[PDB]
Amino acid sequence: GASKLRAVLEKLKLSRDDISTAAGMVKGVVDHLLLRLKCDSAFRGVGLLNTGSYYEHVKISAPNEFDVMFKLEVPRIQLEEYSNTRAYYFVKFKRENPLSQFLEGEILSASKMLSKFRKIIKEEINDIKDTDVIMKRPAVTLLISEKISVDITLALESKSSWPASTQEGLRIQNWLSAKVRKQLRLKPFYLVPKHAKEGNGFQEETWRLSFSHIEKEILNNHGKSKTCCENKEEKCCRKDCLKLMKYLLEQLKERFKDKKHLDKFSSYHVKTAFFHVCTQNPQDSQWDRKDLGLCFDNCVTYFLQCLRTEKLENYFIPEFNLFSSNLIDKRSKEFLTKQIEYERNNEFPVFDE
Ligand SMILES: Cc1ccc(-c2cc(C(=O)O)c3c(c2)ncn3CCc2ccccc2)c(Cl)c1
Ligand SMILES: [Zn+2]
Repeated sequence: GASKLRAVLEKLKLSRDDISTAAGMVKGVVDHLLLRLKCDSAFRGVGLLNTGSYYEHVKISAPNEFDVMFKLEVPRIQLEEYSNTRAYYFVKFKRENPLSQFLEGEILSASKMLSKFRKIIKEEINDIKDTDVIMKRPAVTLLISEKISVDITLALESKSSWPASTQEGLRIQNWLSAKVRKQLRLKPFYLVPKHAKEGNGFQEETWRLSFSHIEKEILNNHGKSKTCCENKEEKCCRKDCLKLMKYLLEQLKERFKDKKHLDKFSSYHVKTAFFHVCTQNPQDSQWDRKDLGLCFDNCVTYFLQCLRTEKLENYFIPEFNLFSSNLIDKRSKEFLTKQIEYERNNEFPVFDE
């Protein structure tokens, strides 16, 4: 039961120094790219966005896979929703500025910005032989010494009120309080470019709303009680359940690598499902450390439901379905449904030693 799960968590602790070292490699490469981008007139305002809950500038999204976000302070943004998608928007500037070279009419071109961003980085990773860095295809994906991959996301920062599509999102009122929800909604939001001809290209220059910076505000301040996990009397298992969900997905993706059925699923999906379960189970007494196995089952059952019903709401944008057929094909969701069901009904053989 829970003892198999606690053993998994104890084993995860053994790779803490591998992780810390890789995160240091990433940090060096990114600092170097940061000062070069700052030379460019378009990217003079670039900086690192703190999104990690463990390491500040670097978020780990899988073993030796790391995520980094470069933000661009961008004033006076005017948004126009693209074809009722709730998450994708055209970016204009309320009535010159450094980004003027990327305009196509009033509209800021995602693909032109991405193109110069990529070009500057690809040119720059050529030029330090202290580490070996190439570029794969997240604006850019790097590979460091053929082992550690870094996804680098460029994002516009907007200090305006959040778009109306988020009005019913971040549904934390009954768990973390309406006061906290108000404070978090005073923070900036971010727009990440979607190339006009990439993916199944819209043929438009649209940007997706991004709230990845909110994760650390909540994951490390996660209780109904303000002192949850700050003393020995208030120990919950929220963080451990999330770790186990991520590890479940990681291990399944590894086992199904022969035909890569699970390529489209990521830790973002797991995290989104996990925080929906936090909304559903707002009391700290529902996450008692002694109940690790039941709490994990709660999390897996909800993820399974999302898979079977092909529905996983964006935590911030309820009308945006992360599991829509536009984003993940039906056979992928049907396939993972079957595997998650098997693991849950058989006490997670994927965690066996
Ligand atoms: C309580 C809470 C707080 C934050 C998050 C959160 C948000 C985002 C986001 O909206 O950017 C995340 C993320 C985690 N992990 C990865 N991304 C990035 C997604 C993304 C964005 C744009 C294009 C493609 C993909 C969650 Cl689920 C819950
Ligand atoms: Zn806690």
